[PDB]
Amino acid sequence: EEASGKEVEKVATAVLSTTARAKARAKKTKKEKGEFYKNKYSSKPYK
Amino acid sequence: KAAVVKTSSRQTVFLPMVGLVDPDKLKPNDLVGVNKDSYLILDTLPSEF
Amino acid sequence: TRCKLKLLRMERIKDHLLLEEEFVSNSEILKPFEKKQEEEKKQLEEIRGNPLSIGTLEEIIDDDHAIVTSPTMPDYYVSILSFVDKELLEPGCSVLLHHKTMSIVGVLQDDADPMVSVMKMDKSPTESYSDIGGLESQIQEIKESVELPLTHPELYEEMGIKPPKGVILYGAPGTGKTLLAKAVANQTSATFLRIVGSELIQKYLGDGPRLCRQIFKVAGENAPSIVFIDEIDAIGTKRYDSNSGGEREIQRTMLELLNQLDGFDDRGDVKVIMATNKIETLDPALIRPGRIDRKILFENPDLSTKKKILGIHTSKMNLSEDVNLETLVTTKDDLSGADIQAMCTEAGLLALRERRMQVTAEDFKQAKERVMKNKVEENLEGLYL
Amino acid sequence: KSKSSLDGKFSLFHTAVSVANGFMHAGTTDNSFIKANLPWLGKAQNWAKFTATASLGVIHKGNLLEGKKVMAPYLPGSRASSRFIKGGSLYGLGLIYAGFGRDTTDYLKNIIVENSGTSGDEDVDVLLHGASLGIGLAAMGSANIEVYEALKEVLYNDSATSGEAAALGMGLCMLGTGKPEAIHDMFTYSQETQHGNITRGLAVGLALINYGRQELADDLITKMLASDESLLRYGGAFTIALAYAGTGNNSAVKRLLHVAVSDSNDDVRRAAVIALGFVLLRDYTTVPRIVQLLSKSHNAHVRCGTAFALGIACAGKGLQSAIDVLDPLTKDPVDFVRQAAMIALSMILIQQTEKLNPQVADINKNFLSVITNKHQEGLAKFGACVAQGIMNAG
Amino acid sequence: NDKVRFIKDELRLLQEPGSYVGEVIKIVSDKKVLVKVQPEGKYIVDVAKDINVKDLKASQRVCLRSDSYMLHKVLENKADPLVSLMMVEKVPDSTYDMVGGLTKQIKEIKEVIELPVKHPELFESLGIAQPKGVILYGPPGTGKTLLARAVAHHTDCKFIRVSGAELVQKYIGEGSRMVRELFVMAREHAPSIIFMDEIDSIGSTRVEGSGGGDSEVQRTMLELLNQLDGFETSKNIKIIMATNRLDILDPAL
Amino acid sequence: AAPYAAKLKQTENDLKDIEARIKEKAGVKESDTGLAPSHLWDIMGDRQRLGEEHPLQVARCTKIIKKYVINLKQIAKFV
Amino acid sequence: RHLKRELKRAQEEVKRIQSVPLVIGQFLEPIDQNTGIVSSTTGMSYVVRILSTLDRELLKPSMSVALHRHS
Amino acid sequence: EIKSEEKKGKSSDKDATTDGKNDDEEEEKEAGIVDELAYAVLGIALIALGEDIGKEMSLRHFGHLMHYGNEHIRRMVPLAMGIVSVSDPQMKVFDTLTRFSHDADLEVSMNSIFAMGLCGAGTNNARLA
Ligand SMILES: Nc1ncnc2c1ncn2[C@@H]1O[C@H](COP(=O)(O)OP(=O)(O)NP(=O)(O)O)[C@@H](O)[C@H]1O
Ligand SMILES: Nc1ncnc2c1ncn2[C@@H]1O[C@H](COP(=O)(O)OP(=O)(O)NP(=O)(O)O)[C@@H](O)[C@H]1O
Ligand SMILES: [Mg+2]
Ligand SMILES: [Mg+2]
Repeated sequence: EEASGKEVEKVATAVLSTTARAKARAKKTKKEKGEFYKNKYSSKPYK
Repeated sequence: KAAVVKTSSRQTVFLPMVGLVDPDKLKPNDLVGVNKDSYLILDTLPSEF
Repeated sequence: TRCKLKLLRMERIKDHLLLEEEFVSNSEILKPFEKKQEEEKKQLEEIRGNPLSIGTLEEIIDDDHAIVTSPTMPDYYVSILSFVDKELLEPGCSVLLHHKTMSIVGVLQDDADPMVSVMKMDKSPTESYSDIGGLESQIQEIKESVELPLTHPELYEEMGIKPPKGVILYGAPGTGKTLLAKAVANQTSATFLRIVGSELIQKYLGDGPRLCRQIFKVAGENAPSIVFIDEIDAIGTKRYDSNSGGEREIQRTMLELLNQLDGFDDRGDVKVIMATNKIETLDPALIRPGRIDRKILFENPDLSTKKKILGIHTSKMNLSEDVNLETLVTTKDDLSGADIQAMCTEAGLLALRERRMQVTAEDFKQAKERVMKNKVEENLEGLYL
Repeated sequence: KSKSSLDGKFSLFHTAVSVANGFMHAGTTDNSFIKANLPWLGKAQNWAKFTATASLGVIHKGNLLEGKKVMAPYLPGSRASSRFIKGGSLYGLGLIYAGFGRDTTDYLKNIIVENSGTSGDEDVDVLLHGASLGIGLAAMGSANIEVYEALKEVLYNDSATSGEAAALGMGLCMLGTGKPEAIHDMFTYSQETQHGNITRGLAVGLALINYGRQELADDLITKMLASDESLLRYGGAFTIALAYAGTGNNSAVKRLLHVAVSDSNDDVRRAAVIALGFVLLRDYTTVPRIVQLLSKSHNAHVRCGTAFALGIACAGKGLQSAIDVLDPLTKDPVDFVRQAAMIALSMILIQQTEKLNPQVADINKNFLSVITNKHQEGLAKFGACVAQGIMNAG
Repeated sequence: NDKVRFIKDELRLLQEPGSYVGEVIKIVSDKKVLVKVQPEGKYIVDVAKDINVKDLKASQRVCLRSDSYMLHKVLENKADPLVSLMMVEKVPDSTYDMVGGLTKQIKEIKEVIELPVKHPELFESLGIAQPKGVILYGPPGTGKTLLARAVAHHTDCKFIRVSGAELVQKYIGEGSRMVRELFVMAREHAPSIIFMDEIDSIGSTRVEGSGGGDSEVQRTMLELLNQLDGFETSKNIKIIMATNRLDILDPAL
Repeated sequence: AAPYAAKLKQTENDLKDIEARIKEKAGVKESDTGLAPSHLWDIMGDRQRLGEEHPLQVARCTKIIKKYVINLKQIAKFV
Repeated sequence: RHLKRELKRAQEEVKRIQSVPLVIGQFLEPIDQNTGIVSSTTGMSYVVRILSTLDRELLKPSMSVALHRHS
Repeated sequence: EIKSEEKKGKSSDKDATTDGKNDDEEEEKEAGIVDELAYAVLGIALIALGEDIGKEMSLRHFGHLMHYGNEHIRRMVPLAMGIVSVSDPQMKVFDTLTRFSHDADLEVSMNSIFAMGLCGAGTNNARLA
């Protein structure tokens, strides 16, 4: 992704994570209330 | 020949007496001009009381 | 009871909500700077930079120049450069200077100083009125002079007489003078500044009058107002060093208070209350008599006064209710309410020695005799002839 | 990344993006970069603009036929807007045409004779610098004496910056010949020249020409090390490396270490570590155990050459031992020692799969965080752009 | 190899001229802090980049650079004259049986001192609230001094002798207000027994007079024990006074 | 009773949090004057800043001598 | 052997700094074993490096002390 | 004309924020009178960071928070508020504020006349103001 693609991605999550909890919580509650590193390459053929 | 000045800069400096300024003219508690960088008795000043 | 709970439930939906709103609103989509800030910011930095020397503003000359003093000893004929307008500045304020070239780059400090901290009190005092028991009449004299003109000047106008201004509280330790002042002020709900006199006097030269002038400025803005200057008696005619000095700095601070008392603005709507031993401790000079008007001589508690004051104290000592309020009064020798404070302390002191597990009727009675005995012992028999 | 973080008006930044990208798209023509980074491109000035035209030739390496064609508007005659374009295209041609055809050498040879007078005009100094690197590249291993003579005339003119380019260019053309007449003239001239860039150029050229020259460079090595100039000693050090390449020699190795300990100057100490990596290129096993000591050296320069030497030795298959020495160096405060460690690291693990080795992952993500920090110097980020560019280039 | 680095490195550190020491008075809304540089005047000067304004608190003593005065590191231990005084005085080793006899006084003193510190709640419950202090007086040579130090061992607090006027101190600022400032320093350095020895025989003329700036500085300290009530509510600062005679002592006591 | 008794304990932790977050509001933003029609002032300000005619020390004449003896406020004497 | 000569020369350098000219100050209290705070003759409070291998047993009791002038 | 649609959207939203608090504290429990007073001041600040424009609309309704809710305290807290709202744009905030301020006059309203006339003297920014 390199540095550019990362920076957008990261800020992008952060907005949505805060924004979900900031509204989802208040509505919902009252809705209701009322390895083989060493593993070489498998000996199987591959194309 | 030698002069003890107590400056208005609040420092005390033992300076070679300038030979141009006479030993006679000078006396204890004469008011005097003094060069601003290097401290030497530059000239003499009318005294103030 | 129930009502308290209600307030807690409301807080737990208010603060939780608030925290989250802030994050989303200030930044994210909306943006915290939203372009305009970014512009101001770039300019501000240029003009500035660290360090920045805090200053004191002596006078403004309308011509975009000012006369300032810094930490360093010589004064400066400086230029005002942008930011705070001349109007929005007040002389006597602490101001922001840029260090390389000293120009007024703003203000944010506003007499950032512990003195300001102590003086300001925007709410009304902790003491509500005639919780204090006895000297009723006395406290209903301080109310005639202070409180009554702020609440209604109408009555004074109609008589054809200036409202009284000022009271001077004087007399004796033990009468809870200081307390009465707080009491009267609370009813008024006057903005009640309060200061210790010891702060206004200090060794350093010329800081004293700055501070003193400021008290008077703050008070007039927030009129109707009471200024309570506590321990004016401190300053007195104490003179640090009797070789020389104490006849320079001290004298200058006293002067300033008086010059502003009547002032260049009419502050008849600023009452003053001075708590003091006597005016004879001070060099007398309290200017304008009718401008300090009525003076209040505290008598010490008498027989009826100390009943009420007693009643508070005995409720703290466990099981002293057994001994009738009246008969406690009778059996002891006439004494001041202060000496009740000494007596009440004596009861607990005796309970501690005994390892009296719970305070009893027997302790409170024993307490009287030892307390009375202390006072007689301390007295010196010179023999009435 | 390049456009967003790294600023194009600032020259040092622009060089780092141009070099990293040149490699990214290398070995096939690409105009994708020009288009994407077009506003960015207009910002360029001075030597940032020379590098901007020469970048094109790194990209356009291979596809030989269409190599000349794309460079057509930038050549002199067809360009005289900017001398940095005129000059950096000729360097640019020589990249494509490195070691390939001799039809190209011919063209460049004409341009040298035209300007071997006064390089005193301002345009001419820049032009002729690129021409001189250019023709050396194009003629690599030809052993064309015609080329060599042409770049002598630039030297003797004592052209300000083109003197260096010319001196290098001789040794690249006549690569590994050890022609003695060439050796004699260079060595002697380097004393006369008082200006250091020209001097550095000739020191390093003396080493190039004695490539694989073995024990017949022995005459040269004694003089250069004994030369009182630090400059000739610096190039002395790489004489040994290039001649005595491949098979470790015990003589060669003792000599290199001895010089590094004894000879106080700081460039010179640097030259011996980089130099050792050449002699022991195919026997890089015991190499970290040697250079273990040399990491700890106070000198900032010695730590730099330590980072690179390891790079160079194990530039092939990845070796885990080297990665360990190189981790402290990355976090050493001196800026360029940081830059060295990053470059060195990506060479070792060239084109190893990230899944195959977990370490590959962590190392990239460190380069990206550096650029994100503005707290890390101009240089440190310069290092980082370039280094990533190696990892996934072409 | 490692040793030579260290020697060289120290040399490189020393190079930096100055380097100072202030105290953060407050935090301001542009992300700067108002520092009182302790010998010099006040300066408003930014935080270091590394530490945020949330970390800092009011009255945090800080170190400072001198080439920009930007803050260096927070001081691990508060710079105050009081600290040094403790060092010298040392941990009490004296105990009750060092002094035999005067038996009455020995028993008695445990009640007055030991309990308000260890059990403030118990001392209050049986009795009421807590003292304003204790004044020791009697024949010189009683060994009143030896008694104060003995109790202090068992209490286990920092017994800081401050003998005399603090006009003797002249390290920074005037020594006058350092008297007053005692409250502040005792609070920070609790648990503390401030053993204020001062006979108050500096002049009978000012004991009986209205004159006397020594009397004024003394007075401002006494008031702090009853305005701030830092020592009273959470007792761990005992204000132990000692005068040779009860009758040469200032009458505000 | 008991479900709201334990809210009292909870609230205070939350009040604490609001107090530290105050500083967060205030940010790095200017709270100083310098906007509105006085933002026009700062472009000009820059140019006047480079100009050197200020600060100047305040001194005062103590004797006119047919030059002048000034006495500075640091107590330094100069003709 | 090469590093022995550097080491030796490294100590010599520190001796020049240690040498005259010097200025007297007064060591106050520690802030830390190896960094302390001092007051000069000029009333200025300097937070200063405690150079390696120096007195410690007595250094911490307020005691008179020397400070290199330029450092 | 297209414009009108946006503008409305905003202005009502601003008003409704303040209204829901007003409907709560006044109709329901006296406990909430203190909770909404404590919440209100921190809520101006949020809106000020988020919009310059949002601040001005909220300020007017804010002085009306006082009169409609009927706070416990008609003495101290309005006066404090009003000092701040001299600096800010709008002075229609003052007209709503005053109907709460009436109290037992020449205490609160002795302060009032003293404040307004001083600040008008202070900076004549507008005749309208
Ligand atoms: N009517 C009264 N008001 C208040 N306290 C009173 C009254 N009458 C008696 N007292 C007693 O006086 C005590 C407090 O007085 P105190 O605060 O020591 O004095 P002061 O007159 O302000 N003196 P100073 O110690 O010089 O500031 C109360 O706790 C009571 O025991
Ligand atoms: N009870 C004791 N037993 C033995 N020696 C004692 C005793 N009390 C005092 N001394 C000695 O007498 C000396 C003088 O007494 P000192 O310690 O000055 O007492 P103090 O009563 O606290 N004085 P002051 O504070 O001047 O009124 C001590 O240094 C001891 O050597
Ligand atoms: Mg009192
Ligand atoms: Mg003693």
